[PDB]
Amino acid sequence: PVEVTALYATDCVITSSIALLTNSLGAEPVYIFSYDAYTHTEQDRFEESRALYQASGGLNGDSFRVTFCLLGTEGRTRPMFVCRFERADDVAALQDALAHGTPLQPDHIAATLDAEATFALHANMILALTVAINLTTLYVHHEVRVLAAYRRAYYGSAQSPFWFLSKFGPDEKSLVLTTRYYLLQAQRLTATYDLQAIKDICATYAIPHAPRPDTVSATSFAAITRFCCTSQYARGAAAAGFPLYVERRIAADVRETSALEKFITHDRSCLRVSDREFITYIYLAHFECFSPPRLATHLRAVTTHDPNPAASTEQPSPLGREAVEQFFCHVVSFFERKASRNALEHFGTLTEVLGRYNPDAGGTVEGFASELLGRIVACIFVALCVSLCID
Amino acid sequence: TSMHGVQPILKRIRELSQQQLDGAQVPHLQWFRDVAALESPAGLPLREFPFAVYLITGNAGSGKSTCVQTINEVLDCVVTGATRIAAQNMYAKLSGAFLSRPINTIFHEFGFRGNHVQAQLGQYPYTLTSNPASLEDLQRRDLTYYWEVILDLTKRALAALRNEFRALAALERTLAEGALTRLAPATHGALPAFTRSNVIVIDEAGLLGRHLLTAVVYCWWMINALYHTPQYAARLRPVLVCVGSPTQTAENVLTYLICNRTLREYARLSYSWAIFINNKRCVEHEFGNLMKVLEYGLPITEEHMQFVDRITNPANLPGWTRLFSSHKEVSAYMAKLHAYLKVTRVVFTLQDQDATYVLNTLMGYTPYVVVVNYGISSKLAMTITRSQGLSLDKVAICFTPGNLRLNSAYVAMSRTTSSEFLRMNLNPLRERHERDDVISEHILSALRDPNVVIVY
Ligand SMILES: Cc1cccc(C)c1N(CC(=O)Nc1ccc(-c2ncon2)cc1)C(=O)C1CCS(=O)(=O)CC1
Repeated sequence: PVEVTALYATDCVITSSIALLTNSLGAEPVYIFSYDAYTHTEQDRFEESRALYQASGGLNGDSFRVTFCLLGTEGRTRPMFVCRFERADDVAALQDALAHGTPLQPDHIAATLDAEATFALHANMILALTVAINLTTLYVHHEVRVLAAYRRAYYGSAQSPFWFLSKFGPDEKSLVLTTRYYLLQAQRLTATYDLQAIKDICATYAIPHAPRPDTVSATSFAAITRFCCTSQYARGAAAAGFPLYVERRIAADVRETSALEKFITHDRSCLRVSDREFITYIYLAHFECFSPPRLATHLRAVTTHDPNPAASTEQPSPLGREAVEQFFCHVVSFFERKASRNALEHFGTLTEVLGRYNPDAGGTVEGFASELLGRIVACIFVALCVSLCID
Repeated sequence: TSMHGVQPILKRIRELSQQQLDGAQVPHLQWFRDVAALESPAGLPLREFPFAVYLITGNAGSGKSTCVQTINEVLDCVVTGATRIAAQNMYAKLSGAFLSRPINTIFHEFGFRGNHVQAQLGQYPYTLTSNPASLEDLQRRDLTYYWEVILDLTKRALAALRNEFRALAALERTLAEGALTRLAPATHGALPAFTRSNVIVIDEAGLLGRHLLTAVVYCWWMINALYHTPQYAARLRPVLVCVGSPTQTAENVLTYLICNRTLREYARLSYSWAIFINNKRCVEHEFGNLMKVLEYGLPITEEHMQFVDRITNPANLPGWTRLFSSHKEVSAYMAKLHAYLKVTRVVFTLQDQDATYVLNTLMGYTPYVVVVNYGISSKLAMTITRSQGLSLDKVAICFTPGNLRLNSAYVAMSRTTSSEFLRMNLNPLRERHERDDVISEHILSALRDPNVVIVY
């Protein structure tokens, strides 16, 4: 029984789901935008996930349990209904939907719907709405209230494809991997981070890219399922190794950040120095630990080229070791003659500019002095870059 | 790369929002009763309203908006602002990253309304009899100073059967246990969002009154006690995430939390305070080092001075805003810009400023100025007190002698992104300037505390 958690989409989603579960009318074909796959060491996880998927075909499983979830908090996703596709036609339909992207017709959803858990995860809210009024087939009398209740329960259930494209990045890899991982596997599997963190991690997941046989790009929910499901990133080694790479990158960044922060705090809480030197130390240590060149070096050290963890093209992070040559404060201050030096290589004199102008004795001393231009007066102490005691 | 210094923040807030209080410690409905009908603050009984505080400090553009996004993406909370502009700003910021709910003001929640806006606050005396600072007395005087709105809110809440949670609890007792009341907020939308979560993330919390933290805690416990919400039943305490800049946002929540001696012990700021020292606004050497000095109270040298050595008449300064000191000066500049431009030979004229409109986007009208119809805001000049909390790129500061502060200089000079679009008058630095060393010294001492975490 392979477990397949799927975030579906419709052309309202809540009304379609309620109609589909009740007895049917309002049943719109669902669009499996993101689908999960798991069954009950890191290499073993990679091989299991890769064998569960297939390079040529889809999910390799004779029996499929497919939980359908929407966006909202019960948890980023919340189960909406549960279906078991065990019949051969059901398995074929699921294979053609998860891989090719064909939407599931209402008849397949109704026939494969497992009433037990599907209504066991909703009888609580059915009783809640019954108490509010004082199975869910009795919503004909009170229907808009039920609609509002499921709108509030599943926040983000009804969203536009433009929303998905804007949130989860414009790129193929970013879209598929960030969406699937962040929305489903973060809760399923640690890595409870922000969407920006997942998008940046997927950005440096430089696995070999191959152009699609045809050139298409994502209006309304008619195309994004085919855009995402048939992509080479949602199947095989990429899908098998993306969570592993996210975990490895998170662990590496956390260990380097902690190693830097220990020294940063220790050599900050023990300085018996002036406030100016203290601020200089803080802004020098933050530059020494997070310089754009050093951050780029760390990113190129932690990036991988192959999904398989066995290859492990990632190199050890040199950020801490590079910071060692500067964090030697065992004891013009040492912090100044570093800060200025530091600033020069990353930013930009009176003598040279005066040599360029060859105004002390020249005619230009009065070229801006007597020319008050009508502002104020004290003239040729209300001193005169004029009118001082402007920018 | 501030995505990894935020996970200690997440851990600490989740730990602080999970601890359960004792039954004898949580407030009970009887405390709100007989105080709702009480007339004078003198009859206020000594009662404790437990609460927890997490603080995010820093300067504008320090990444202080991404932490709110993370909190409202992995923790259950209600994002709330001191003003509507701030609420809209974080709504745009966070709804540009993930799902967002309409961020209501601290006025919309908390029960605050239009009639509550106008009140004769502060006309009730209070003498601190005990040891100078104690939680009982401080909360009681915060309620005393803000008594009119608190009294009206309690009367409205208790006067206006509230079985939304109790009916579900009765059914769970008959049957399920502590699982059906969690779906109550999703069934009845009329409920305040303070019922849904004990964490209220506040952005620009330094603009809220010193007295207003206790009022928010009081009315939150009020809604929690009348409605009998599961967080109140399991004895959860408020965990307000106050995000703001004490050195810029100006007798206020941030100052009350940082400077008070006993709130630093009860709330334990040392273990629940993060300092952000990044600044995405200014990215250049000189200006960056001067803002430093202006925020941390560093000694004034002769380089940062002279750095500032490198307006009233609109004759030739098109497309700039002016930050006058007093409101009368702003009204005068409105009387001048809408009079000189009358005969400029993009304006031609026709309530928040003095009046007459300038057509610089205010371009057309028909009345329906392009709308609920003709009241709009003129951003051409605005006062230094209100200058904070906004984002501009055409500032032209107009300091005056005699009342020249450095905190105001400070606020008015960092509103712009680049220093090239900066114009001024007689210099704030040098001359006679008044300094507030308390907040800068407190921030520096916090920076020398190993318990707090700092994130770039
Ligand atoms: C700290 C840092 C880390 C990594 C990379 C860089 C680029 C830097 N920055 C930028 C910086 O400091 N910006 C900033 C500006 C103003 C404020 C502020 N606003 C109000 O009050 N304060 C706060 C932060 C530097 O400047 C370096 C340059 C070399 S250095 O001088 O040795 C160390 C600091």
